[PDB]
Amino acid sequence: GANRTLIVTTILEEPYVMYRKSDKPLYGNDRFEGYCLDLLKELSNILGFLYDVKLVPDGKYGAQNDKGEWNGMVKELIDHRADLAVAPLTITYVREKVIDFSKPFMTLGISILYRKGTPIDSADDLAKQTKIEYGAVRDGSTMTFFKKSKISTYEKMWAFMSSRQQSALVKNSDEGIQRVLTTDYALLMESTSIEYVTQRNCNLTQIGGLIDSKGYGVGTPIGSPYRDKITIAILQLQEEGKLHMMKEKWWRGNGCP
Ligand SMILES: CN[C@H]1[C@H]2O[C@@](C[C@H](N)C(=O)O)(C(=O)O)C[C@H]2OC[C@H]1O
Ligand SMILES: [Cl-]
Repeated sequence: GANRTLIVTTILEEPYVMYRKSDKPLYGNDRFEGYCLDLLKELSNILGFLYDVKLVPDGKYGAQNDKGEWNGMVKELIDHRADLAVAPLTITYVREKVIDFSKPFMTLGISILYRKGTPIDSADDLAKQTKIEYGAVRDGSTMTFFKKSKISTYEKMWAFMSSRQQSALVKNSDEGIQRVLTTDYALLMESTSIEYVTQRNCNLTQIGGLIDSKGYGVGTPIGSPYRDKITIAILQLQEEGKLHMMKEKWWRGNGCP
């Protein structure tokens, strides 16, 4: 009916969506905390809906496979299994063909996460060598950027990152970050996430600048009436200062000297 609970697809990703720590078992939406849960609470209040947070069944953001089919949160929306995707879901032209997005709630670009104190200063520096491995999270927009790029350097990088003996394309962010911390490996990832990670890991740094410029939006199925309503709500949250409050809350830290 009109007041049905909305199914919200999302994915574990620090600090957007995390398991809340508790001495006792937690259940339902209370299992989760993070920037996206705060955003979802605000949207639910403004737009007057109830919601059920469900982790994406395949643990993927979404890419089109060799059969031409989508996976991840994008597929959950296409197949109407979810009403909304509230996650750091990158707005891209290819995704806009199959799902709708609100206007962006946060901006980002791809860059490089690596350790401090090395001679590696740019993507070019990584691309021209083979000792240091590098890659990206599988089945997301960063992977797709490299896979589809026609820029010489990024074509070379794609060829390398998709052809290592131990796959350099990692399952999720946490796996990639651990690889940067424990082996000679650099992770291509989004600047939002790099800022979070580098503040919590003072031996790590961003290498170079941003190599593209994009936004995150709330995803909906094509034609959903919630898309425009969520755009309006995001504008309200921005004007009120609430997006700034949420960013400060979840990117809080002591800095790195
Ligand atoms: C939310 N940012 C993180 C995550 O973003 C993804 C997913 C992306 N935000 C998407 O919507 O596909 C990326 O491809 O960079 C996967 C994962 O990669 C590490 C880091 O960039
Ligand atoms: Cl971290």
